[PDB]
Amino acid sequence: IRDECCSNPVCRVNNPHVC
Repeated sequence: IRDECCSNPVCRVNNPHVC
């Protein structure tokens, strides 16, 4: 529980469901 990259469209675009 630390999905900081969720608030980043660059992270969530490459990650499958990290949020």
